Amino acid sequence: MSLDEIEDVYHTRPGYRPEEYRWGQGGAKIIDYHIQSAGVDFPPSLTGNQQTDFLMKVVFEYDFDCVVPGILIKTLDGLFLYGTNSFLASEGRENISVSRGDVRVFKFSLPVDLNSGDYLLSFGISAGNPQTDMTPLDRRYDSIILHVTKSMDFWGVIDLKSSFTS
Amino acid sequence: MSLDEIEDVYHTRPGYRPEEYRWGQGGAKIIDYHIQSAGVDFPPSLTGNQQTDFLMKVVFEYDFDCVVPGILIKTLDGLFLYGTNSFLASEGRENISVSRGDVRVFKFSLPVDLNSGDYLLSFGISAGNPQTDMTPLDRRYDSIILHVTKSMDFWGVIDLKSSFTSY
Ligand SMILES: [Cl-]
Ligand SMILES: [Cl-]
Ligand SMILES: [Cl-]
Ligand code: NA
Ligand code: NA
Ligand code: NA
Ligand code: NA
Ligand code: NA
Repeated sequence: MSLDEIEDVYHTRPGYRPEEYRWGQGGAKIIDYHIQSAGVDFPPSLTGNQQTDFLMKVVFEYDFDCVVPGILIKTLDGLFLYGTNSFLASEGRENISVSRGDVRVFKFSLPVDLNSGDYLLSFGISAGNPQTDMTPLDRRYDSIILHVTKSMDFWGVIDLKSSFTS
Repeated sequence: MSLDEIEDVYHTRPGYRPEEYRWGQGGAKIIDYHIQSAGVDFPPSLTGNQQTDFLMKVVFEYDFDCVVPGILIKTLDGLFLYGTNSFLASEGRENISVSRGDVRVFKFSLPVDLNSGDYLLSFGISAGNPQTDMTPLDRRYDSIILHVTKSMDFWGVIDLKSSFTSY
């Protein structure tokens, strides 16, 4: 993805769902995304035991002292499996600040240790100030379909990777 | 857990559920269990993301060439979160034979990568060829309640442990 482009091309990417429910109060726009794993841009399926990167590109229309990107994964039938954001997932505790006109890319990296099936991915962006509050600016809910093909043998929705000893 | 004791004391342990559904063909009995995490025996809850040991003790009434212990973890509303057995968890490494009268302990160790809340654990013992022909011997289904604690919950039920960076 290019930081010098601000066109909303999100809808053009592999896995995009026209069934997305987009909402938000405005002031920033999630204008693109990228998914990659094991050297492949937009792999047709994801799998466990390797990293996948989930990238979102945002253009900000105002200065904000604090911006918080987030991700959500649901089952195809709508069960919330896993959601996180920069406040929960970052090692550091510093606010991400932006200036009017800034274009930023946010990257969530995780091993997709889910059982085989289809899952729904969402990206969101919130912003605000410590002395006021945080507000959802753009939320692209259930906007990307993920096909998972497991690479380990396990049962249930998540591979907890147990060891075994006798 | 003592290998020289064969009394079925499973029902006396912390977290045991009288609501268990125990089933099986017989030939072995899961007679005890133990849970430990960070060196603490039977902690009142499991910390999210922390390695926890789940141990089961079995007495075998017959010789078996290939015994296969297993576990299941589910939510209260029946969502199947994770299951495995000795064969799957070890990627085919483990093959366990026993003689009549033997008492064995089996341990599954895993990071409890779950959100705060209550979960249902099962311990089972089966025998045979795991892929194609396995006889369930004693299956203690939804027999233990687990409590998971965290400081800050994420959204949902399973922790995929994402990292984060910005550009
Ligand atoms: Cl192992
Ligand atoms: Cl191994
Ligand atoms: Cl069972
Ligand atoms: Na709306
Ligand atoms: Na979603
Ligand atoms: Na596993
Ligand atoms: Na029965
Ligand atoms: Na997490």
